[PDB]
Amino acid sequence: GKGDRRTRRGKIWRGTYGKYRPRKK
Amino acid sequence: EQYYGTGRRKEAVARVFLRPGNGKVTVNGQDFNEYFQGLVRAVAALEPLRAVDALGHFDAYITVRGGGKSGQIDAIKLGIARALVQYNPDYRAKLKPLGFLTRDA
Amino acid sequence: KIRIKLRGFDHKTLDASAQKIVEAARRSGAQVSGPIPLPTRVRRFTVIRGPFKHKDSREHFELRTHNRLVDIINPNRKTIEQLMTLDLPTGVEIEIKTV
Amino acid sequence: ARIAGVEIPRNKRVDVALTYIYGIGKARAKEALEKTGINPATRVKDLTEAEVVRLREYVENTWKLEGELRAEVAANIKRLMDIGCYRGLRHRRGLPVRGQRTRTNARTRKGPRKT
Amino acid sequence: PRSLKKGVFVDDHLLEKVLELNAKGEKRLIKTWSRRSTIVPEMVGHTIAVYNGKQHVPVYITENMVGHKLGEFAPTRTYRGHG
Amino acid sequence: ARRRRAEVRQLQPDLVYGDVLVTAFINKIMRDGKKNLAARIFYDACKIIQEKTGQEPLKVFKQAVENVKPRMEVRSRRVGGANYQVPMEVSPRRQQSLALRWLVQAANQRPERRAAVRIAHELMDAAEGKGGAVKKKEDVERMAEANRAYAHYRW
Amino acid sequence: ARKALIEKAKRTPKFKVRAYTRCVRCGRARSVYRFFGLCRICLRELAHKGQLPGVRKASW
RNA sequence: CCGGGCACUCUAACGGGACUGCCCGCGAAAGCGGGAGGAAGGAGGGGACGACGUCUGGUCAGCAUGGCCCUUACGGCCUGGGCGACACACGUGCUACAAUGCCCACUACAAAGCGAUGCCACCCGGCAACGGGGAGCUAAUCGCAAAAAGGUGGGCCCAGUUCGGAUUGGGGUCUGCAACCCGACCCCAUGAAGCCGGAAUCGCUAGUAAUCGCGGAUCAGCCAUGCCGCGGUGAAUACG
Ligand SMILES: [Zn+2]
Repeated sequence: GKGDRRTRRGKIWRGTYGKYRPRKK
Repeated sequence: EQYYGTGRRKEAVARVFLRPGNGKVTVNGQDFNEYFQGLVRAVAALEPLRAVDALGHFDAYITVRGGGKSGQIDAIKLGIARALVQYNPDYRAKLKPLGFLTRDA
Repeated sequence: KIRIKLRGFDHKTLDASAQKIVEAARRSGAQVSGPIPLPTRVRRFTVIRGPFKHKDSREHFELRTHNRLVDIINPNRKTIEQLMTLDLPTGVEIEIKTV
Repeated sequence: ARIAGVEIPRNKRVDVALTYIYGIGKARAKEALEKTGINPATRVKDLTEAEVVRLREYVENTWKLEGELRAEVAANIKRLMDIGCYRGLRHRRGLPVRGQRTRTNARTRKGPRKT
Repeated sequence: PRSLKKGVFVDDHLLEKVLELNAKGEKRLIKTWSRRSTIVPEMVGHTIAVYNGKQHVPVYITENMVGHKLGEFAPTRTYRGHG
Repeated sequence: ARRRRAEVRQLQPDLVYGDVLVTAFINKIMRDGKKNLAARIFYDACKIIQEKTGQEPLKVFKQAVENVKPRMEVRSRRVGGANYQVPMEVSPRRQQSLALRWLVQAANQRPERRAAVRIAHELMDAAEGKGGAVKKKEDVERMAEANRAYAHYRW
Repeated sequence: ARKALIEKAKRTPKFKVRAYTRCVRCGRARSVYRFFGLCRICLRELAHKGQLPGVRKASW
């Protein structure tokens, strides 16, 4: 979650882009 | 010949042009049943025409900005009322008891 | 050809002086672009009422930088002679630039 | 099935069953399952033996697993200690190291309520 | 921390002093204020003195340290219990 | 509320039946702000009451809510420094509202896995008159008849 | 340490991240705004006398 | 996209317009019901504003101000820490624990703010933070800038279970000469714990309970889930 980086919720909370959360809708 | 209406509710401005035709309706260049896919209140905007039994006597061009979904459709029926009081304004004594020209605050 | 920008805060006298610049340009004859109003940039500042230990009860200020744009496409000779000596600054910054 | 010797995953849906091993999760499990190509939809009771052996030889020899990873974290904390570091000192007290606050909540490794 | 595109322990003062020391010998005490870096890869048995804000404490170097900084060995906290 | 009678409120009618007695039912099962889940789980129940029996989901719902609304209810009244509980005719505005309130709590106690089959079966249980909500109504109606002797401390 | 602090705060060198923002008339070490460079009390004082340009008591 | 009209949308200005007037009811009146008419009513919703007095509750450690006081100092100086400590009690912020939930593919949605001592188009190389260039902008034009919650399409399914996930291990980016006790990043590998929370506690009656991104100020760096705006979206509820 919001502290984890290998998920999506924490990626939204940290506002970063990565492998699990890329820019493709 | 042409009747313009405006509908505003919950930050969704509906600009409605209804013309005399067969009853066809278009939303922002696209159509009704595809832009309102799988939702349940699509007939809520058609209700002011069902009340006057104007089933297939009015075509409409729809351009709405802002909001989500329900503010858009409530603004649509508000515009239909605002324009159906324009064309044949006798629909006030049968419009006021059912409650259409009521901007919900 | 020439972009004339007005940078101010008070839209009251700002819009009034801009309308009078439009009127003076219409007095000069030829057409001039209408006063396209640029949006206002807001610089907000949240301060505290008390001078100590009060995390709540904030007040908030704002800075409204209003901008107006007029573009002249008909640079008549005395129009540009008039607009350099008839500059009345009511606390508004003016920028007259050619391209 | 009997993949990593002693640790044995089996019983209804091999895909989530492999997540149940220390060292394999959903991401690395989807990695190995997409590499072996077996669809996750079937259970573990309907599977061919060669696929199980290739699963064994793939995950057993590609990454660091159970024995070496547990011994590695043991050597890691032994490396944190005997150097006089804040991390090793903090592990010696048996308190969390990731900057948490002990005035109110560190009971997971602090143990029960000692009133 | 400091990435691997850049190198660890980039300090020119004490390193020049200890390279001048490793060629002659005698291994005496060395004072240091900068505990901002690492000391572990090539220095062993050397006696240093790092400041904890109050007093320069002495520190001897071992082998069991692979990548530990300097200042984590000498804390600045004086707890001595609370009750 | 002191002088004003707390002005009445009529809901927007339903989109599939055009009534309003189902609207508040959707609104109470609407948990934490999810009408998309509320109306769908209500419409799932209207679909279940096609295969469980061949009845209309409106006519079976009227029977589900007619029996559960009570006739009487007791209230604690202070008459001279003493609290005597007196039963009275519960208003129809409170009848349906407390009725659906009993329906949702009766459905949430059912041991079935999905909430759809939980609410659908309890609706026909209320229509037949054996559900937990009509059971709760039957506790109140027997409590009122037990306090029947309070026929001179009325208001 | 209220004059020495504002006097040493002007010394932006010696690793600028060790430098901090400060009020210039009051001297508060925290919550000083980067858009004005003054403490919140200094803003409350000055902008109410109309001495601060462009500001306005927002009301909407 | 362009001539072009620019009516309009827009962006300001600045007026008008709604106010218990109307009439019927009710009441001596006040007030209280009905409709009309509207974009808005019978204060539209709010913003600012906070009578005389109050605890003299707070601070000379925001600054002044009576005094006292140290000056080879309580001044300054530069170094390092520390202020970030823990066996801890408290509140106050945030997510979740899944199946109206989790990933995954394009498409579409604002509105607020900065910036030619900077915002930074755009590439190249890299998975990348970044670098090699650099365009445009003193700036509704250039730029920050993707809005997001969403939808649909697929993968799954109540399984610590694509949910959730500590922490350990090492490497790539950059800010400060210098980042350890104390900054932020990019990445792997593991994933703690939470499948749902005692005595208690208080919030709040229509755009709020929820709910989602986007900016701005203290920033060299970030500790910030701190703050303030800014828009998306909007249920019941109020009989007593
Ligand atoms: Zn100040």
